[PDB]
Amino acid sequence: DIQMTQSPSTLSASIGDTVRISCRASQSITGNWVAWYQQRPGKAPRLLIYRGAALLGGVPSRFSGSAAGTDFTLTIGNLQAEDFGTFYCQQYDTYPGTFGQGTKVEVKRTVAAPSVFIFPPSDEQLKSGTASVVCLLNNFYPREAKVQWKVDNALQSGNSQESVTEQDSKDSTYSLSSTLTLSKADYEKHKVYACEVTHQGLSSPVTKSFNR
Amino acid sequence: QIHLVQSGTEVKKPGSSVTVSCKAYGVNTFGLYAVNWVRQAPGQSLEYIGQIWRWKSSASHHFRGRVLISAVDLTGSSPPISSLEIKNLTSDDTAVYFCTTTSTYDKWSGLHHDGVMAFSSWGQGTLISVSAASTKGPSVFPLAPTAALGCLVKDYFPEPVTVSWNSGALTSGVHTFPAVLQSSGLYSLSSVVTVPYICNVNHKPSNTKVDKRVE
Amino acid sequence: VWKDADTTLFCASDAKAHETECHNVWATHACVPTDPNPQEIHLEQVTENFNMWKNNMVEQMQEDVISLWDQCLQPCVKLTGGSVIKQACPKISFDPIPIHYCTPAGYVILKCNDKNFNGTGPCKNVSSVQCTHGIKPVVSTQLLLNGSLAEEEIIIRSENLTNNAKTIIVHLQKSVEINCTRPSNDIRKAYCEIQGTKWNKVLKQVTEKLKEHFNNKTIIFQPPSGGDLEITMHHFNCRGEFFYCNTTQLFQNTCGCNGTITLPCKIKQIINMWQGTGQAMYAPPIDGKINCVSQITGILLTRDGGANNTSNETFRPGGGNIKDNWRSELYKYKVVQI
Amino acid sequence: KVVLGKKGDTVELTCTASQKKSIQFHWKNSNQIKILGNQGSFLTKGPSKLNDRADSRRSLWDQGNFPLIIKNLTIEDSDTYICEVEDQKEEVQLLVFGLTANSDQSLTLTLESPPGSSPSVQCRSPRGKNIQGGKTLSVSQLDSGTWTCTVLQNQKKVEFKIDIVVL
Ligand SMILES: *[C@@H]1O[C@H](CO)[C@@H](O[C@@H]2O[C@H](CO)[C@@H](O[C@@H]3O[C@H](CO[C@H]4O[C@H](CO[C@H]5O[C@H](CO)[C@@H](O)[C@H](O)[C@@H]5O[C@H]5O[C@H](CO)[C@@H](O)[C@H](O)[C@@H]5O)[C@@H](O)[C@H](O[C@H]5O[C@H](CO)[C@@H](O)[C@H](O)[C@@H]5O)[C@@H]4O)[C@@H](O)[C@H](O[C@H]4O[C@H](CO)[C@@H](O)[C@H](O)[C@@H]4O[C@H]4O[C@H](CO)[C@@H](O)[C@H](O)[C@@H]4O[C@H]4O[C@H](CO)[C@@H](O)[C@H](O)[C@@H]4O)[C@@H]3O)[C@H](O)[C@H]2NC(C)=O)[C@H](O)[C@H]1NC(C)=O
Ligand SMILES: *[C@@H]1O[C@H](CO)[C@@H](O[C@@H]2O[C@H](CO)[C@@H](O[C@@H]3O[C@H](CO[C@H]4O[C@H](CO)[C@@H](O)[C@H](O)[C@@H]4O)[C@@H](O)[C@H](O[C@H]4O[C@H](CO)[C@@H](O)[C@H](O)[C@@H]4O)[C@@H]3O)[C@H](O)[C@H]2NC(C)=O)[C@H](O)[C@H]1NC(C)=O
Ligand SMILES: *[C@@H]1O[C@H](CO)[C@@H](O[C@@H]2O[C@H](CO)[C@@H](O[C@@H]3O[C@H](CO)[C@@H](O)[C@H](O[C@H]4O[C@H](CO)[C@@H](O)[C@H](O)[C@@H]4O)[C@@H]3O)[C@H](O)[C@H]2NC(C)=O)[C@H](O)[C@H]1NC(C)=O
Ligand SMILES: *[C@@H]1O[C@H](CO)[C@@H](O[C@@H]2O[C@H](CO)[C@@H](O[C@@H]3O[C@H](CO[C@H]4O[C@H](CO)[C@@H](O)[C@H](O)[C@@H]4O)[C@@H](O)[C@H](O)[C@@H]3O)[C@H](O)[C@H]2NC(C)=O)[C@H](O)[C@H]1NC(C)=O
Ligand SMILES: *[C@@H]1O[C@H](CO)[C@@H](O[C@@H]2O[C@H](CO)[C@@H](O)[C@H](O)[C@H]2NC(C)=O)[C@H](O)[C@H]1NC(C)=O
Ligand SMILES: *[C@@H]1O[C@H](CO)[C@@H](O[C@@H]2O[C@H](CO)[C@@H](O)[C@H](O)[C@H]2NC(C)=O)[C@H](O)[C@H]1NC(C)=O
Ligand SMILES: *[C@@H]1O[C@H](CO)[C@@H](O)[C@H](O)[C@H]1NC(C)=O
Ligand SMILES: *[C@@H]1O[C@H](CO)[C@@H](O)[C@H](O)[C@H]1NC(C)=O
Ligand SMILES: *[C@@H]1O[C@H](CO)[C@@H](O)[C@H](O)[C@H]1NC(C)=O
Repeated sequence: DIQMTQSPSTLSASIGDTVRISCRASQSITGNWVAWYQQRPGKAPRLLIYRGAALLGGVPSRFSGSAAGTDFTLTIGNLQAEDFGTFYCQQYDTYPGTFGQGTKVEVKRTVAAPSVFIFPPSDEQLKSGTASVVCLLNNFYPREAKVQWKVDNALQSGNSQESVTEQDSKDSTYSLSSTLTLSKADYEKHKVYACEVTHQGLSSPVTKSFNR
Repeated sequence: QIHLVQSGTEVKKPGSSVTVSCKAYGVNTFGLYAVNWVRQAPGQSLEYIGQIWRWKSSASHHFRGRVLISAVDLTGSSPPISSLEIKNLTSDDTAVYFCTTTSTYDKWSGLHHDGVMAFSSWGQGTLISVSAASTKGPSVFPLAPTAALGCLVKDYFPEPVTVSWNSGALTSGVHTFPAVLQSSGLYSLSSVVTVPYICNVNHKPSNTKVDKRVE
Repeated sequence: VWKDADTTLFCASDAKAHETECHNVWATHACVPTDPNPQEIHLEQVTENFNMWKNNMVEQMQEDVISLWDQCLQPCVKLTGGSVIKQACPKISFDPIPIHYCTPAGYVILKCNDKNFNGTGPCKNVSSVQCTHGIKPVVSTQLLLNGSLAEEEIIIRSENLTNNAKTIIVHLQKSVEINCTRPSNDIRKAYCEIQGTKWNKVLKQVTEKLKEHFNNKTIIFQPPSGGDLEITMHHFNCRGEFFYCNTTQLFQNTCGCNGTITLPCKIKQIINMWQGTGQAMYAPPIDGKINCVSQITGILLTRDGGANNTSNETFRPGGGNIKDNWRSELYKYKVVQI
Repeated sequence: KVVLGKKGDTVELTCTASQKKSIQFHWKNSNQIKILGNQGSFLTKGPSKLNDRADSRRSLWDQGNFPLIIKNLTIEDSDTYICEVEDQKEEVQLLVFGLTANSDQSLTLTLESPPGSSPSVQCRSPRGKNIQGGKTLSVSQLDSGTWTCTVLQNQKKVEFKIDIVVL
């Protein structure tokens, strides 16, 4: 059972750039039976290259292949809007077909610090029997950011879930939510709730917080 | 040309069985077109389920006995049809399933390799949600305060929900985040708008048209 | 070792140089002698795909038969659109001979030997030959005459069974003899005799086969809803004369049917050309008995496809596309480049 | 693509193949019932209600054009017609109207229209008196001659004319 691992997990590229996306198999594939797909968000994946380097009919010539033993790579010249998305490599050398982790080719942009907003639980939710504290990071680059929920200056694990928007068509930025889900009781049993976000664009750890 | 049209969304409970079907319009015969089933869990990559080729059914060892892949050829009333059946459904089968097809006529085409191939034509995909949760409406709460303000859509099922602001009047600065599967098998999301106001939530499966103010 | 490829073929027959029959004449000038020691090599462990609807062989045969009918059956008065062309119209002896289609060097023909091969899909029994079998260039409509018989089952072949507009070839296993005659001493009046027993029997067997291709629906047979006489009637050339038989009786679910069926045939001088958009007039029919006894080896059908209800299905005869006639003989062949 | 036609008239629908040659084509209705196609160089007509009153110009088949002519239109002929030519699946919406007065006091012009229509009828009287309405136009006096009446559907106008009498 062959494993395909891609590199990198994600890369930032500009329009016109040449993107190199590699992929490696747990064993050698002599037949060069590897394919490259692209996937638009919410849409089915399109087949771009087959048998290592063979470019499928209807697909732009800017897509190129390279195949050598265990290491394969997709080369995309003169990159363009439609090219941005997630690319996958697949092996069909032996049963069964196996896919790679995927690679998110995303628009590079000037690094932008995040905008932090903290939201206490609404009163009607509190009366519903649950409390959800919501820390929000507005538009920022890169997506890569870490956010912790310190309650009474004490770290908290579990009971937390964050979510991310797709890159804005115009801002080419991301917006991220983080929600701490507690009971009403546990919310009354603690005094201060804090959201600490750490980002390369922040240059300083930010703690937006409240007490109630 | 070819257009693989798949069945509608299936929301089934654990342990049950689901059968989906792929209508391979534009396909002359599955004798020249192999059909491969590939699923994709939400936020995950693609995993090959199984296939039918030369009218011989097969599945990845990952799905032995749990999966049934069948297909009938072109008739006077309908195109070639393929079908995937899955028994003992779990929460780890909550993936979007794809019916894909590929021509195997040219034996020396790079597409295929003795039953193992790439996937040329892709269907629309069909989502199967496996959860013990019974369909439920969302509780909607206002998250009130350059400034940020948003509505919390919580504990709804199944997906999806459509959230608006000022009934579509406000479109800039708004970020409606994708639903998160809470630890309670229910879904929840939020929509935040940046302003220096109402939420419009529509969960069609629950018939709930909740519109709630914020301030 | 090989790939599918479109090259130019060459004919091969056993035509005799002294023969006056035009097919023989054309063949002696356009084609070579047959192989006296034809050899066929069975490709063991080889599975090859076939698509009888995309076979360039057919197209090339079409071109030969057109040229042959052009040299051999020149009309007295040819009317294409508005142009009127007068040329000699001598009565000739006209009995189709078998034509083998062969591949040049570097190429070879793959022959599917599967017993009930519908023409499209993989062939688990592939063979290799230098030429095809002897195919008579019989030009007909509604009924395929003097063709090859299916070994074991009635076979149903269509480019697209869903598309009602796509013709349905019916390959029979048992031939149904049709004895068409213009009596000696309306010179333009004739008839085709068919043993009602055999036809009814065969016709039931093809209903069953249609059922298995069309959802066990009820199979109804009808005369053609309309169009040219060449299409609405069983059209075929006998001794140079263009026959038109009325096949209304043959295509209806009436089965005292053990009777003999007598089809009303007419010999026409003025016809629509199948070769292309054009109309042709030939001289009045020859004197004396004119008898062609042919073997009905296939049927050309066309499903209505109302697509409104599953209560029933209706089939009518047609088949103006003569490439479907060659297709019905060439389905088991493909040309590949070594 | 939508076209209209008077009841009892002749309409010609366009089908143009990409190639300048005769390829198998076929005209079907919305219910997928064959109307008019070709086999080789021969013409064939489907079991449709227009088996007569349907023809084509074989002349243009070589040029790659396969017209569907429907002469002497009826109201029932109103339907969507499809020209399949191998890759092309062109579609066209045909609508047919027939305007009839109550007889050969008051007058009423009943516009015989197909279902799922949005009739828009305006009639210009002698002395240019204009009247608008739906499938029915009415008048209560008598002014009596070659009245002319246009119908509007999908931004396409079709002109009718009717003659009347007096006492
Ligand atoms: C031109 O000529 C050509 C040839 O001359 C001609 O080709 C022929 O095409 C037809 C199709 O039209 C072919 O017939 C079809 O064959 C299909 C496949 O059949 C094989 O595979 C199945 C399933 O295989 C799994 O199960 C068995 C256990 O018995 C295992 O042992 C197998 O290994 C396999 O399991 C593997 O795969 C699993 C997942 O896939 C894995 O989990 C597992 O680990 C393994 O990897 C077998 O059951 C079949 O065997 C049976 O028949 C043989 C005899 O041939 C017996 O020996 C054997 O004992 C079995 O009884 C076989 O091996 C069939 O799927 C297909 O059947 C459909 O059509 C018929 C009607 O004709 C229906 O009655 C039937 O129900 C099937 O319809 C289903 O699918 C349609 C469309 O999807 C649905 O609309 C319909 O509702 C129906 O679904 C129902 O059943 C589903 C369960 O099956 C269920 O999920 C649904 O919910 C629903 O209830 C059909 O028979 C034929 O073989 C070709 N001929 C040749 C010679 O190859 C071509 O058509 C011609 N073209 C034209 C235009 O004329
Ligand atoms: C044998 O004969 C049959 C005749 O039916 C052919 O079957 C048709 O095959 C074609 C294949 O393209 C089909 O045409 C496509 O239909 C699509 C939708 O089909 C159904 O679904 C919708 C609702 O979703 C219905 O409204 C509709 O009436 C149909 O019932 C269209 O969506 C397709 O257009 C889309 O596809 C292409 C991408 O391929 C896009 O570029 C277009 O923008 C558009 O999105 C297309 O029209 C047709 O539906 C089939 N059957 C019908 C009408 O009965 C077979 O093709 C033929 N066999 C072969 C080998 O061709
Ligand atoms: C379908 O196949 C059948 C046969 O299976 C075929 O019927 C055959 O017709 C031919 C020609 O009509 C017959 O052969 C002729 O028999 C007549 C008898 O009247 C002879 O006169 C003919 O020879 C004369 O002409 C020759 C010149 O070509 C001279 O050399 C010769 O001296 C004679 O003057 C000729 O032998 C044949 O017998 C029948 N076959 C059978 C079994 O009845 C039918 O025409 C085919 N139909 C189609 C559409 O292909
Ligand atoms: C081949 O010969 C056939 C007859 O052997 C021809 O069929 C005839 O075609 C004409 C065309 O006008 C039809 O005439 C019409 O008949 C109908 C009545 O049809 C219904 O009732 C009769 C009983 O009389 C019944 O037999 C039918 O099945 C129908 O149920 C009239 O309503 C019309 O006004 C008109 O007179 C003949 O009916 C039809 N004969 C038969 C037996 O169907 C055929 O046209 C010839 N083919 C060619 C190309 O010339
Ligand atoms: C083919 O059909 C013709 C036409 O029916 C048959 O001709 C008959 O031949 C016999 C002598 O053999 C005559 O007595 C008859 O008068 C002929 N009948 C007619 C109508 O011409 C001929 O027998 C048939 N051949 C067969 C069935 O093999
Ligand atoms: C158009 O076809 C209609 C068919 O209705 C013809 O109408 C018939 O015509 C005769 C008189 O010619 C009447 O006696 C019938 O009662 C009519 N039958 C029906 C069903 O209306 C009409 O003559 C044809 N008109 C043209 C211009 O061809
Ligand atoms: C269904 O799957 C589970 C594996 O988690 C297994 O324990 C169970 O036995 C399966 N059902 C049956 C009937 O075997
Ligand atoms: C396979 O082909 C050979 C000739 O190539 C023939 O003798 C044999 O009968 C065929 N077998 C079947 C099942 O058609
Ligand atoms: C219908 O056809 C199926 C298989 O095609 C067969 O099992 C069944 O017995 C048939 N039923 C009838 C009434 O012909």
